[PDB]
Amino acid sequence: RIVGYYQGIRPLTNDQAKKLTHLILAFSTPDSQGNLSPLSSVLKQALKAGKSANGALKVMIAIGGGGFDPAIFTSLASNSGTRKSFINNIVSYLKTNELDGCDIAWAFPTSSDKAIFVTFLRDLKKAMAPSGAVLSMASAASAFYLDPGYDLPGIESAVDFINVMCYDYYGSWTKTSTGPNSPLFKGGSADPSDTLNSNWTMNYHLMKVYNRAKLNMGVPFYGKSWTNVGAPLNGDGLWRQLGTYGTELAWRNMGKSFDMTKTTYHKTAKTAYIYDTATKNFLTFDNPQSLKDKAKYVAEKGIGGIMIWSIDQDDDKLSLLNSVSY
Ligand SMILES: CC(=O)N[C@@H]1[C@@H](O)[C@H](O[C@@H]2O[C@H](CO)[C@@H](O[C@@H]3O[C@H](CO)[C@@H](O[C@@H]4O[C@H](CO)[C@@H](O[C@@H]5O[C@H](CO)[C@@H](O)[C@H](O)[C@H]5NC(C)=O)[C@H](O)[C@H]4NC(C)=O)[C@H](O)[C@H]3NC(C)=O)[C@H](O)[C@H]2NC(C)=O)[C@@H](CO)O[C@H]1O
Ligand SMILES: *[C@@H]1O[C@H](CO)[C@@H](O[C@@H]2O[C@H](CO)[C@@H](O)[C@H](O)[C@H]2NC(C)=O)[C@H](O)[C@H]1NC(C)=O
Repeated sequence: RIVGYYQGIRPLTNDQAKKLTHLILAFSTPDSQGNLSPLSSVLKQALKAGKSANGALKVMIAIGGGGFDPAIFTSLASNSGTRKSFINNIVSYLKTNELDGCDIAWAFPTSSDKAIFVTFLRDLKKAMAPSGAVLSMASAASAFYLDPGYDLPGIESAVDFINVMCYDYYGSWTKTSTGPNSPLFKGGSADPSDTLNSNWTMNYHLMKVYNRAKLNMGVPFYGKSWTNVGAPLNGDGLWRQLGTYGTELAWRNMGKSFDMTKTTYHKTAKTAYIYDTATKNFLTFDNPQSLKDKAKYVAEKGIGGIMIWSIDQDDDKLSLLNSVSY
């Protein structure tokens, strides 16, 4: 599988559509009653572009998302009556909007949600099964969220695949140092963390699920910046004194603001970063090399596919998607 999430940053091109097996439009959100927000114009355009260019492509709607209040999912899913009506609305929405499935993006289920989340996904799949609509969900990357909220065997028993979000390992909340948004591995002896890497997150999933073919390893087409960054903490320039958080930058916008010839490729972590000694700017990101190393890992581990957040962040020449694709 090559599962591409899509945010409406720019049109979906005919070339992109052919490189995916699944296109996940993001997002629709439910209200407190379980009514889904209408599909936006930019997302509807991508549905049409995708199906026109690739008649095998499955176009799905992601429901929820990182900005969406998880207490609304709690409310809808915990009451058997509202669960039923929410599910019926989801299935009606797929029909009305000519969609092939849906992704539940609940950020994040708590310990009180763990069992009802599984019931919701099981009951949703039952309602979707006659039409063959594809069901997926997005899963977290650290034990902090995974252990309380995610019964991975129960989830697996309901869904067609699990989109594992192996990114956002460092970010605006980080107080200790710079670090990689999405490395493949722990970065050697200077790395202060054993777990903030894609390999740890995927291994956690591999030890819990029955069939690893049901997993997709998520990869980001964006990176993150800090400014006023200082010296390495322990001899390795990936982890540097802070500094002020910048923002999340799509790949397509990085090279206009950073000199990409200064890229450092961390050979142990398999991650790309730039520290600019003239400006003290820092950029952690994924590039063609990091994605090639990640695709190789997915194949080596027998993981069922690669998920991308998000394909519209790629440049006009599809540097990132072609690296995953080729
Ligand atoms: C207090 C403290 O220190 N606590 C930490 C705790 O923070 C650590 O965990 C980390 O927490 C953060 C914040 O909760 C997590 O960051 C979330 O993670 C979400 C899942 O990865 C992520 O959403 C998914 O990923 C996409 C990219 O981030 C999202 O895209 C964004 O969507 C927006 C609309 O919804 C849009 O406006 C944005 O432009 C867009 N961004 C980009 C770059 O495209 C997307 O919504 C979502 N996709 C899906 C399929 O659901 C959140 O965006 C991200 N939040 C922020 C604010 O950046 C982070 O994942 C946690 N890390 C780990 C490893 O689990 C915790 C562990 O270190 O420790 C505690 O101590
Ligand atoms: C990828 O992650 C796995 C699991 O965390 C690592 O394998 C572990 O390696 C440690 C030594 O560092 C062993 O003590 C464990 O027994 C291993 N666990 C499993 C489940 O195999 C693996 O080394 C990581 N790969 C890289 C390149 O860092």
